[PDB]
Amino acid sequence: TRNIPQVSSALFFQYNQAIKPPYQVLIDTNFINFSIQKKVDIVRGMMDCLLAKCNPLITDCVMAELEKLGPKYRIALKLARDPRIKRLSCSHKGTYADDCLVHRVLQHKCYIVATNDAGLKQRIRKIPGIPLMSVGGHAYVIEKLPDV
Amino acid sequence: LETGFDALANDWFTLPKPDDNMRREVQRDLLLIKHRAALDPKRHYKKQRWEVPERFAIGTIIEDKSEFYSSRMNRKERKSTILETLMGDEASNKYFKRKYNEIQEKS
Amino acid sequence: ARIILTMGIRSKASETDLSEILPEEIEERVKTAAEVSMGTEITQTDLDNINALAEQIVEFAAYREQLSNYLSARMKAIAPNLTQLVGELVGARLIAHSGSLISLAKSPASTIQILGAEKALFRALKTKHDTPKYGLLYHASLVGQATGKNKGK
Amino acid sequence: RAVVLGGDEKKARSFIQKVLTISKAKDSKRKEQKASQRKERLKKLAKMEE
Amino acid sequence: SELIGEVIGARLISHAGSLTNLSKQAASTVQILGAEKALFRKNKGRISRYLANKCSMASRIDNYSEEPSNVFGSVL
Amino acid sequence: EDEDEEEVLAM
Amino acid sequence: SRVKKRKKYQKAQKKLKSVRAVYSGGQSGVYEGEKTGIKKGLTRSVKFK
Amino acid sequence: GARGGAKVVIEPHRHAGVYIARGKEDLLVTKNMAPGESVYGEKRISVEEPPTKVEYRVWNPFRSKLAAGIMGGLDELFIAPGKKVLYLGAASGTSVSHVSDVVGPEGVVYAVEFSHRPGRELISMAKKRPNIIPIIEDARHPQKYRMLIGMVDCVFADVAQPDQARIIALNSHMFLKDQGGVVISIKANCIDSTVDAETVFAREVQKLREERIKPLEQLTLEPYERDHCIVVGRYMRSGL
Amino acid sequence: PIEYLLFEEPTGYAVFKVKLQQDDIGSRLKEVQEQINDFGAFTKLIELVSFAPFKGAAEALENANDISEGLVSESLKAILDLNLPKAKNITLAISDKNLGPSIKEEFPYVDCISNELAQDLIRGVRLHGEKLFKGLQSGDLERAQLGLGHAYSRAKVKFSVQKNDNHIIQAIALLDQLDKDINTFAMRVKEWYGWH
Amino acid sequence: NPKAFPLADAALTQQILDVVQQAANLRQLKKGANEATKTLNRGISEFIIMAADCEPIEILLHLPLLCEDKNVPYVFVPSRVALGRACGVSRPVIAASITTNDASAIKTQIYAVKDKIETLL
Ligand SMILES: [Zn+2]
Repeated sequence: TRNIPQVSSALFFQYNQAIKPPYQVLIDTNFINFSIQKKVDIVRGMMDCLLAKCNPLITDCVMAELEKLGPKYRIALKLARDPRIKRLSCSHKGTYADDCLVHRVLQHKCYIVATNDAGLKQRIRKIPGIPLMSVGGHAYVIEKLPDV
Repeated sequence: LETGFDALANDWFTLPKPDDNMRREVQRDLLLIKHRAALDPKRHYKKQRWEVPERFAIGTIIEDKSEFYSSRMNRKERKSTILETLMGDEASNKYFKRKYNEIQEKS
Repeated sequence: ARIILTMGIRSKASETDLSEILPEEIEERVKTAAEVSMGTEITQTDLDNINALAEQIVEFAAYREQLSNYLSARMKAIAPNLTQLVGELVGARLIAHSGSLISLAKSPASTIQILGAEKALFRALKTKHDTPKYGLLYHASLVGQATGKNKGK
Repeated sequence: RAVVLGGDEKKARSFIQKVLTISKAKDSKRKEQKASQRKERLKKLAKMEE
Repeated sequence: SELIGEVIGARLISHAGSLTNLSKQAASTVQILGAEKALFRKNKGRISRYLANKCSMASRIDNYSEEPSNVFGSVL
Repeated sequence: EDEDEEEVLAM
Repeated sequence: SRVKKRKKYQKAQKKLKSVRAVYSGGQSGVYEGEKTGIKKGLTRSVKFK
Repeated sequence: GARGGAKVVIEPHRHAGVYIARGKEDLLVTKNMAPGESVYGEKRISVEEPPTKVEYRVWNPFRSKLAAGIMGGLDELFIAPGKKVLYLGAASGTSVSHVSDVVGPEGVVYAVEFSHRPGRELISMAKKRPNIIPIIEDARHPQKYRMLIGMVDCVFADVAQPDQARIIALNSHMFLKDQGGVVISIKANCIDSTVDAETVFAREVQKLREERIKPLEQLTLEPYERDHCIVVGRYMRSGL
Repeated sequence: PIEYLLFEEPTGYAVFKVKLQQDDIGSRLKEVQEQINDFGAFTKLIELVSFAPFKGAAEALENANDISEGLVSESLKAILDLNLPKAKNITLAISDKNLGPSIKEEFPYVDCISNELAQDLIRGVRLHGEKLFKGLQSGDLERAQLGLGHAYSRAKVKFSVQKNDNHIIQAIALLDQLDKDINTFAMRVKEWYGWH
Repeated sequence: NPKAFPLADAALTQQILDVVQQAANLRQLKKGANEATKTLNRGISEFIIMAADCEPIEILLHLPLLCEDKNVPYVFVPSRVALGRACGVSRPVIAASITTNDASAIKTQIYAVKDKIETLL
C-alpha cells in the first residue's frame, strides 16, 4: 500500500496557524551549551525573545546526549533537569537526537526547534511551518515565526 | 453412609467468484465503473486504475422506509443493469449524443 | 416447534424430557442453554399464541407428508412405467414441466434429457460453449449411482 | 465472429461504444495538457539550472 | 393505540422498526413513515399533518413511561 | 468482447 | 487594495482544498456516498518511525 | 445518488471484513451479521448468492469515526475477522454493530457504556448480534467488569472525556494482549479547548508513551470531522 | 512472596498456587514478560489447586455484583477457607485492591497483594484460560461471559419485559402473512373442488 | 432519580435564560422539541435546554437519549413559561437548542454556560 502523508491542518500554505502563545520549544543539546557560554537563561531568554511564556521540552535522546558529554558539562545537565523543563518520552531505538527532533516536528506541527547545529537547522528549514530558534550574539533569535 | 466413590474404584467473508464466460451485462456494467469519469461533464473523480476484481458481487440497494421521498427509485425506473438505467436518463443521452458528435467531426 | 410444545418456558427445561424429539447429546445441550440463556421471560398470553403458531408448523408438516404420499399414489396410477424407471418425484416434475403427459410423450428423448436446464442450454448454444447433459434427470436414482463421465452416459 | 443481435442488444452495444470514445478523448486531452505543462516546466528549470 | 388504532399503530411501530425508533423521529419523518400505506389518511393534507404530530407525541408518552396510561391519548 | 464480435443480417 | 486582497484570499481558499481536505460543515441531507470514489490502496496517515 | 433500487458492484477492501460498493459513487460496506434489518436506518445492499440472499450495510463516515478513519486511509486496523475487540464508549449500535460485522461470528465485541439511556438500546441490539457482549459500566473502573472480559486483541476507545488516556491505560493493562492493538479517537475540544488541537494531539501521544503504548500512525478525520484524529498504537507490555 | 493466586471466572472461583516466584527487580525485562505469554513457561510458575463452579446462573450474577462492589460472597468465603491455610501470614494475589480489605476482615491471617507482579500473574491466567485447568470442567468461558454480560447489564438498567414491543412487530408480520395464506390456500380449495 | 435531570438551580437558570435571549436576537436559537430534534440529527447543537414542568414530561424525553448518544450537553429549567419568554416568542417553549457557530458574537457566553452544564452532568 502506498503512503502519502497528509498535509497538516495546522498549516495555511507556509503559515502555521497552530503555534500560538504559550509556546512549546524543543531543546537541542548544543542549545544548552551555547546558552551557558552567552550567560543566557533558558526560560527568561525565551520569554524575552518571544515576549510570551515558553514551555521548554527535553526528549530522552537529548537527555541521553547530555549525560554522555561527561563531567565537563555538569552545569548543562543540572540546568536541563530544572523542574520547569518537561520531559518527552521516546519509543525508538536510536539515541541520535537530530533525527528524533526532525521526526517529532514532522509528526506534530506544534513545536519550536531550539538548536544551533547547521546540519539540523538546514533540515528543519525544509520542513514547512516550523519556527526555528537559535542563540546568537547576546540573546536568542527566532526565524520562522510570524507573530513577533 | 453410602458413597459410590469407593465403588467407583472397582467462508463467511468470501465473495462469489464470477463465472467464466460471464454475461455480457456484467461486462458492460464493469466497463461503466472503469470509465465512470466520462459519464457526466459535471462529475470528476480521483485518478484510479481500477482493475476487475478477482471476486465480486452485483447488489441492489435497499432504502429505509423513511427515505421514501428522498432516496428511492420508482419501480418502473429500476432496471436489472446499471447500463439500462443510464440509457433511461434523458439528460445523459443528450450530452452523449452531443459529445459523441463533436469527437466525430474532429476525427 | 415440537420443543416449544413440550416445554413453553426455559424454566420447564429442567424437568421436561426431549428424548422423543432429540437425541441424547442434543437434548442435554438445550438444557444447559436454557439456564444460561440471554433471553427474557414471556407471559402466558405471549406463550399461548407462540404455541398456536407451533401447532400450525407440525400440522403443516404432517399434511406435507400426506401430500407427498398422495402424489406417489397418483404417479403409480397415471404413469406406473415411468415411476419404476426415474421415480415418483422426478417423474412428476417432468410431467409438470411439459404441462401434460401427452405433451411429454411427444417429446424426443434428447429433450427429456435436458428438460430442466433451458437456461444453461440456450446460453451455451448462443455462445459456442458446451451444453448441459443432465437437466432435471440429474436427481434420478440411477444417475446418482453413476460416477464421473458415466453420469452423462 | 459474426453474430446476430436484437434491437435491445444493439442499443446497449452502441451505447457502450459511444462511452469509450468519449472516455478516450477526455483521457487523451488531459494527457496532452499535463504533457504541455511538463514542457513548460522543463523550459523553466533549464533557466534555474543555468 | 387509542389515538389511531391498534392495527394502525402496530403498523407504524413496525415501519419505524421499534417503538423507541418511532419516538426519536421528528413529526415530519413520522408523517412520511406512513405515507406509503396512507396510515394517517389541501384540507385533507392538513389533518394528516396534524394527526402525525399528535401521533409522534403519543409514541413518546408510551415509550418513555414504565406503565403508560391512556389518559393523555384520549385528550390528544 | 464487443470489438471481437461483428454483427450480420441486420434490419 | 481591499478588493484585491479579498479576491486573493478567496482564491487561496480554493487552492487549500486541493492541497488538503477541509471541513465544510459535514453531512447535508441523505448520505449519498463518496462522490469522487474510494481509493483502496492509498493511505494518508502520518506514520511514526 | 445511491438511490433505492440502484445496482452496485461489491468488491473487497484492503482491510479484511470491509467492502466497497462501486457505482457512480463509492460506499464503504460491511456484511450484515443480522440480515433483514437496519440498526440506525442505514442503507442496505442485497446480493443473491448460490440462492441465498446475503445482505450488506452501508457504513456512514459522518456518523462513525472509525469509518472516517478507513476513508482517510489508515494503514493498520487491528479490528479484523476472528479477533476480540474491547469497544469503550459504545453509546449505541451505530459503530459497534459495524465492528461486530467485521469481526464476524467467530469474533466477539465487548461494548462498554456508562449512561443507561444509550445502554438500553445497546442491550436491544446485542440480542440480534450474538457476538456483542454489553457491559453497562463506567470504563474508569475496569475492575468492576473484570469477570465479564477476557484478553482482547484490540482496544477501541471513543470515550469523549478529558481523562480518556487514564481509561485507555487501565483497560489495556487488565485486558489487552501483549503486542495488542490500540485505536483511540481524540477530540481536541473535550480534552482542552484552551489550546489548539495540534497541541492536544501531541500531548495525548505523550501520555500513550508513558502508558507503554507505542504509537504507529496518526490521521486527522477531515472533511468528516473537525479537530478529530485517530491514533493507532501497539501495546508493548515489557517496555518501549 | 506470593504463594496463592485468586482468579474469578464467570463459571466460578479458581485458586492457584505459585510454584516459582518470578524475579521482582527484573519484572520489566523482556524475557520474563515473554514467559507469561508462553504457555509452557507459565505452567512452571503456577498450578491450579481448587476450582468451585457456581451452582447456576443466579449465583453467578449475585457474585458478579459482589465482585463488582468488592465484597466477599458466601461462595468466595468458602473457597478461600478450604484453600488458604490458617498459618507468618499467607499471601494472596488479587486483581482488585478494593477486595483486599473485605478478604482481610473475613480472614485476618491473609495479606492481599495487588502489585504489578500479581497483575502479571493474573494477566497470564486470563490469557490461557481453560488451557490452565488441566481439563477440569470449566464449561466454555466465552459463552459464559455472554450470558453473564446480559444479566449484569440488564440488572443495572432494570429492563422489564413490559417495555417489550417486539411482540407487536412479530404479530403484524404474522397477521398479514396469515391473510395472504388464508386467501391463497382457499383459492386452491375452490380449484380442487371446482373440478368435482 | 426523577426523569427530568439534571435540573439547574436558580443561579444557573438565569444565566441559561440570558444566553437563550441573546442567541434569539442573533438568530442562533432553535425553538421547539421538533426543531431541537433536527439540530441533534444534523449535529449543529451546542446544548439543549428543556422545561421540567412540561405536561406531560415524557413528550421531550427523547432529547436526552439523542443528546447522550451524540455527547451534547443538556439541562432542565424549572419553567416552560419562563423559557418561552426568554426565547422571544409569545408562547411557552418546552425545548430549545443553541446552534453551533464559531463566528458568533456571543461565543464566549455560550461556552461559559456550556461548561457549567457539563459540570452539572
Ligand atoms: Zn528520541
